[PDB]
Amino acid sequence: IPRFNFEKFAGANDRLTTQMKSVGEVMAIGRTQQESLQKALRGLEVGATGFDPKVSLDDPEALTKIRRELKDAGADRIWYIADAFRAGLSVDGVFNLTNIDRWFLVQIEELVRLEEKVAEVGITGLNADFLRQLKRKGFADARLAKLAGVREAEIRKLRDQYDLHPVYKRVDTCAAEFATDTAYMYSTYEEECEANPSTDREKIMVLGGGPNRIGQGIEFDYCCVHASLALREDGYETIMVNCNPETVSTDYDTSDRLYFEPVTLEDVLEIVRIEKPKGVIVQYGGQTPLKLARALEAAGVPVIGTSPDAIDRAEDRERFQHAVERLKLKQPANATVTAIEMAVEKAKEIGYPLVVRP
Amino acid sequence: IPRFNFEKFAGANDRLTTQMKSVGEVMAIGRTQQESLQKALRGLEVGATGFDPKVSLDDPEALTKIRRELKDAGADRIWYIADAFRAGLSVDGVFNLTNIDRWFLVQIEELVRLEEKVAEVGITGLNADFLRQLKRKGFADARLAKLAGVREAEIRKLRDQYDLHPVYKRVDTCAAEFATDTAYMYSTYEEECEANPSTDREKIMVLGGGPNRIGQGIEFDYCCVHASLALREDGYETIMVNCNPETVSTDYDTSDRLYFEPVTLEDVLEIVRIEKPKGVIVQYGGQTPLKLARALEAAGVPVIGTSPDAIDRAEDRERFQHAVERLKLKQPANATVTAIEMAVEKAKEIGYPLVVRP
Amino acid sequence: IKSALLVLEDGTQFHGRAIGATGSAVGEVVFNTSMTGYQEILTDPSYSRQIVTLTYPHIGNVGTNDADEESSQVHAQGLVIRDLPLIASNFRNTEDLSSYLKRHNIVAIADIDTRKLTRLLREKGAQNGCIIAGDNPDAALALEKARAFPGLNGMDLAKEVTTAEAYSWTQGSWTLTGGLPEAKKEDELPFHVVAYDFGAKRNILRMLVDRGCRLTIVPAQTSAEDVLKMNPDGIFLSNGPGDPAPCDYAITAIQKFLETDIPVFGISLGHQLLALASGAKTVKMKFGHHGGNHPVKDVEKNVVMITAQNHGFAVDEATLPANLRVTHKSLFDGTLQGIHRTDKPAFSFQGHPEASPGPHDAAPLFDHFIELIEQYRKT
Amino acid sequence: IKSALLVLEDGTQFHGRAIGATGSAVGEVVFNTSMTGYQEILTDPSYSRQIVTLTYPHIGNVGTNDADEESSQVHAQGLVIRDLPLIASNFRNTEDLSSYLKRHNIVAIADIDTRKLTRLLREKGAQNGCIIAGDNPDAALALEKARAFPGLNGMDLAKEVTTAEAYSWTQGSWTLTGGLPEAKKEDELPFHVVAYDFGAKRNILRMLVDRGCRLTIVPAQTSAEDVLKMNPDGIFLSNGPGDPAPCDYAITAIQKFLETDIPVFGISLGHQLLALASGAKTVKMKFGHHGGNHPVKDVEKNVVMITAQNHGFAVDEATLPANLRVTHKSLFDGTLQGIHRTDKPAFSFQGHPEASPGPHDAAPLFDHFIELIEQYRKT
Ligand SMILES: NC(=O)CC[C@H](N)C(=O)O
Ligand SMILES: NC(=O)CC[C@H](N)C(=O)O
Ligand SMILES: NC(=O)CC[C@H](N)C(=O)O
Ligand SMILES: NC(=O)CC[C@H](N)C(=O)O
Ligand SMILES: [Cl-]
Ligand SMILES: [Cl-]
Ligand SMILES: [K+]
Ligand SMILES: [K+]
Repeated sequence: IPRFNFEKFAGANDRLTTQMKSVGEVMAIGRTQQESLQKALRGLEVGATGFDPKVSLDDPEALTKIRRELKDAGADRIWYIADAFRAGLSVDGVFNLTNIDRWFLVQIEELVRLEEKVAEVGITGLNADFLRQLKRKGFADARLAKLAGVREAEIRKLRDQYDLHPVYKRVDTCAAEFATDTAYMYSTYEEECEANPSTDREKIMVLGGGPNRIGQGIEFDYCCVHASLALREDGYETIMVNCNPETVSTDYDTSDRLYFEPVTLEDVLEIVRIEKPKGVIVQYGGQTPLKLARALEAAGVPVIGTSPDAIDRAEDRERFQHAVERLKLKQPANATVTAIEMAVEKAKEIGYPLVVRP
Repeated sequence: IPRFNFEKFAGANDRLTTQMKSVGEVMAIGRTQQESLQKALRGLEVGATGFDPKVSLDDPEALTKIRRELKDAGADRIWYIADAFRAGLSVDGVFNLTNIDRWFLVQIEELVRLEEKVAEVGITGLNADFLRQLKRKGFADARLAKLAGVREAEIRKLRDQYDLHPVYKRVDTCAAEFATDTAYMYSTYEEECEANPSTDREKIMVLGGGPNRIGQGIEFDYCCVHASLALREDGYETIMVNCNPETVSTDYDTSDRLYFEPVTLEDVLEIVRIEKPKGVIVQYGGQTPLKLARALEAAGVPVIGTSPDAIDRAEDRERFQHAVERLKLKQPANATVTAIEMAVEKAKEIGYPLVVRP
Repeated sequence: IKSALLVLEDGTQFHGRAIGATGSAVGEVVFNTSMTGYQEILTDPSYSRQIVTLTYPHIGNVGTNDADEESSQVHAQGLVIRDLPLIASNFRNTEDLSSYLKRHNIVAIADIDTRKLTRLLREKGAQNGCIIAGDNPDAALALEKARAFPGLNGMDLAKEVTTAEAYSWTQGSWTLTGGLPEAKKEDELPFHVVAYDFGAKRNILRMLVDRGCRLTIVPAQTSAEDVLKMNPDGIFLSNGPGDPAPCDYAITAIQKFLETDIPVFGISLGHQLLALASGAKTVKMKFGHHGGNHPVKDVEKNVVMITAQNHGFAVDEATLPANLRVTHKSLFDGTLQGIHRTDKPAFSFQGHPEASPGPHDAAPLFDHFIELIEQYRKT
Repeated sequence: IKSALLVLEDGTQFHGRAIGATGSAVGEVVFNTSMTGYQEILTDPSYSRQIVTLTYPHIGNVGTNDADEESSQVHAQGLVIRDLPLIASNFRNTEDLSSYLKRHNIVAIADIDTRKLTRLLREKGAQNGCIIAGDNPDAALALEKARAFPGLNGMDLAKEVTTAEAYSWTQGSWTLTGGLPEAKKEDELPFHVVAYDFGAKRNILRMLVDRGCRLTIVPAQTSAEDVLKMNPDGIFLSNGPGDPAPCDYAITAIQKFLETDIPVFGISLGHQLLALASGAKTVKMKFGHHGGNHPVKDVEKNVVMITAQNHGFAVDEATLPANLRVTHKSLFDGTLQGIHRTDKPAFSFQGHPEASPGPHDAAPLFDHFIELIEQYRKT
């Protein structure tokens, strides 16, 4: 799936054409198209957990928007398609609008339908048999959560209960016709696990940033690789976790073990589960891993280097000002305004010109 | 199908609810639902020839209006339902909005799809087989004409060439389990004809007005009945043509032979074709039969009483002004304006107050 | 395109579409006027060797379901309809009509002028016919098959559909809310009825169970002696296909029962069978009675009932023994509809008190039969 | 919920969903790596008595059509896949895969860990197995049937798939534009080739005609003499099921043909027969070669081809008589892939030059056969 950055180009024409406008891309591996597709959506780093809705069901104008989005594709088109199904448009109609092959559309329609069931039955209806069905379709915890009106963790616990966990298969170029010594894997909800973690070495986990976007480039990926190269050289068993197809980080040669997965809490936790690393580095992949640090640590992940809290200390505008204060350092005059008129007053205080951060 | 008159009540809420707002109704009989429904539509006296579109296919805003019309029913909903299928809405989609049984919905959609084929193959693709299938589905020549992009007479020409005509079945209360001596019939595209017109008498046909509307009520029906009763008493074989279920005219006792049919040129020519009446009265059922007079006469129908042309003479503003003139009678000052400023000037001429007739 | 063809003995042809299994079907052709209940009708063993034409154009509107099966299979030889709906639309449906037919291997044809066919059968009387469904339907072959059909007159079909071995029946009627009940326990049924299976409809059995009878379904050929040995509270003669006439075994046995004081009640074929054993004669009707809107007068009370009819033969009222009193007549044609032995606890109805499908107006027929039973146990 | 289950000899189970016919299937379980060409594979006679497991998860994406049929029917004992797609989306599709399977009455299951099975077969070797599709698949029973299976080793399958009588083939290959061409008049085709149907794939025949050959398909057990009477331009030995070793009739025949000057060409099974006839030995592979990505080297030219493969037995390179030169070899495992008689106009290939499905990379092998014929006729 291509990654775009249209919000950074307000004046720009955001429709898709023959001239590229995407800034990056993500990749996913699935035992099925549905699984593969949903995995990619959740690894896209756009705040999606899968087929999250774009327009409301009670919106009178909704079919108009959806139609436009479908006829003249934008980067959101994939979401608008599921929305088309929810709103009662038919596979054929969507096809006439998008020209996307029905083979694909029907699968999305299925997903929307299951989605509907979930919603209806709530968490209660999430029996092991069903949940497992949903998992095999690529559904993310966080997605089911939303539907069922629960915390993503609730779904996760639920899985732990049913002992519902994915399995890892490997890439080998030959559909298993031949044995591999390489450790290039992807998660799926199947039977046999091919992970076979070593009990041997001390393992160090490196979390990549996913698809590149403006502000989150190769620079972070450069870092991640270097972590791998270094520690491995040092003798650690290095485990890379990334889903960016373009980079050196997703080259099987770069690490001992490579997990080509969505850099999400869910997916990572699953790997940690069986891997049980010595440490996990989340400070090199940019914003993606960073935003995960807190949750990971809480879930019991052995986060090495600068603590998540420490990180938060810096990042938090307030936690920071405090520290700056403490160190008796120079900071530009700031103020946290809630109302307009508040600002204008507070502004008069601080002094123009001003830097307005949301 | 109920008949409404919202156009006459500008400020009125035109949404259908528990309080009746209809001013009349039409009825139709067919060997199938599709046939039955389509016949009713073209006999509704609203200018419909079947499922005529209400919104254009290239209107980006179409789905929004369509959605509204389905969710909150007005008098036009039946037509919006086909437009929905035309626009890519599924049967389920339409069901969720209208709550009209799928059993009916799937039947409308089928008609649409067939309409799509006709549009596609044009009059050339209208072979005898396909055209028969169409007629069996209740399609009016007028509707087929429009899709094919030809005049209605062209479709009718075609039928005469294929010898594609309807047969008449009789109503008998008992699914043909017993014989009947009554002649209460309806057209359908089947095999056996039960018309069995007499060769015996001099026939007089009387055309009703279809469903009643404001300005076209019972008064006209009353006139229609009287004609039948009178000429029948005088010794003629009286034929009544109408499809208003509420009336005495569609009472099998009122005439020797009753054809409960749409009072259209198509429907009426077919009956004349086999009845070969002596005379046809078009002057007693109001606007409906009056508007047919010319076409009927030209198709070779023995219209009796005041001629089509004479009527025309009187209805036509121009021809009339001319007669009045000729007779040296008094008529209010009049003008035929085309533009605004033109009328201001002409108004000046004529004098205020003014009566502006579209 | 899926062709199908229906040809009558007289040469009349009807060209349509195949909606069921591929092949050929031959039998006597009939028309039923029931606007509802097609599944029940198709699963009526009484229709064995008959080709069923439905006068109501749209057949399959509600699809099908188990509870609507009047027997373990589709007995009709073929189905002839005007229109097969695009979809089944009913909460009760479990499989669409066409699918169901294919499942039961039934040759069926749609899209033909069933009204023309009906009017023909009415005017000219029953006729054997053959439906052929396949790639290229051979009209001359169909006409051959139809003309060769031996015909229903004098054909015993009851022995053809009956059960091989006797068995018990203790299951009651269906309910909207609960569906089809669990079979009762033997100790939960006061009476024990022995019912002759001449191709009995499930509803008859269920209804009897509804009234407190536990049943013992016996093969058509079962001797009176064997029955009598079971100590029946009552003896019931089920409905079924063909001519009642040639069913010697039944008549014989019935006569035996008629020597006793055991209450006997029969429905349709059973009515016929009863009348035969009583020395009355049975005739083959021109076209029969097939529908659910047939008025029957109870001549005693002078009340009318709307009934479900499904019969091609009738009891000649003009040959009725003095020991056989008339109890009901058709208001449609004046034909015999009910009789009671003036000297014995035995009575019968030409119609289907059990309906399914059809009006419930005649069910009280059952109550009388209970009466007799109660009284008989008194003694 | 329509269960289906697959049990292997070793007792390894696979729970799935039924996508084909109801019932059970038994045979040798194999895995094929083709990501396209499912229909063609299924209708490959060489798969008789074999249960086919496809590595590519989505099987049926393009539905089915007649033109992709390699024989008159589906020869594979059963079908094991990861996912059956909701729909078929191909302009060439005439019938969905599930329907198709049902039509051909094939027991097939989906939704199983096809990867786990593959690794098993690759690691442990082929295994007989059984599929059971039904209301409540019996594991034990499936295991029983599974273990009971006789085993392909030593099993002559060629005699089971061959044609009853002999016949003429004059049809060429498909074209996107033209589809399947009408059959060529006999006077059109330059050479006459006699081909032994050991369960010959249509494409081979078609590709021969394509090269100017009129064909006479002859029953497997056909005698050399009978053949030589036809005065063949060349003799062709098709592909086919089971062990080539038990095929006594053919071997003998071929040997006869080998005294002559007639050019001889065999493919796959035919290649094994030609090698036995020459004095070599065959062997049953651990799991064999089933896929369309197999690299084979023309050792003479030192070039590689991506070839279609379907074979579980092989010609042991080590037992090769000297009159038998090595032409090709597998780049995957080093196994024998082609030979040429040093003394006769006789050669064979282990892979499928006719492909279908798979790379056309090996087509030129045919050309050589032609060369032999053209030269023969020169004499
Ligand atoms: N997953 C693994 O550790 C692979 C083990 C072994 N080499 C195989 O190919 O099966
Ligand atoms: N249409 C008719 O004239 C029918 C005449 C005849 N009585 C019948 O009912 O068949
Ligand atoms: N419906 C029945 O039980 C039997 C009717 C009888 N077979 C007849 O055709 O007259
Ligand atoms: N495909 C063929 O022609 C050869 C197959 C052969 N029966 C084998 O398993 O080796
Ligand atoms: Cl017909
Ligand atoms: Cl499995
Ligand atoms: K027809
Ligand atoms: K499974």
